[PDB]
Amino acid sequence: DPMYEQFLQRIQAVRTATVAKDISADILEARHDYFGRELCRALDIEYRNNVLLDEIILDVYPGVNLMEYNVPHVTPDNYIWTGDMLLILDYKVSVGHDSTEVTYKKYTTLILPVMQEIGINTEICIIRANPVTNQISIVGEQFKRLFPTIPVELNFARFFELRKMLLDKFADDEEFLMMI
Repeated sequence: DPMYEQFLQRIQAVRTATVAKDISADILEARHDYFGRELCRALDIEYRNNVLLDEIILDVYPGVNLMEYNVPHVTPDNYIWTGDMLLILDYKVSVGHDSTEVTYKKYTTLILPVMQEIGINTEICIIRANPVTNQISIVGEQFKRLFPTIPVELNFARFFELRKMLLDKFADDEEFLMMI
């Protein structure tokens, strides 16, 4: 309820289409964060949210001569270091594939080349929950191996209820429905 009650209070207060756009964005990010926490709790994985690639590299290889490499400033949601391979983790909560595809191709281009230079075996993994049906889909062959079953009990209804009050409130608003 704490996170829930804060959004409710903002919705209760909000008068304008523009500020409502911010509430909607914050709710979608809170829903992302909720899935991430549950995923990591149901896999005994340490929950992190956004960790710079430099800090990943130094964590898995403290002795790297980091100043030699040009490390892109990307902040994947999480990672798993199996002592053999680095699985970069990104959480998605979407009904469709497209957000996954954008982040998959972005991380392929920006992460994997410097991880190959440094010589660290890495795989881009993206885990996505459908927020209507609760079904999980996984991109990343090796991730599917270590975790062939993910037993989470997801419940996104509260997020839907908050965003529904908002959309019902500003249902006749060009400035809001535009900032979709």
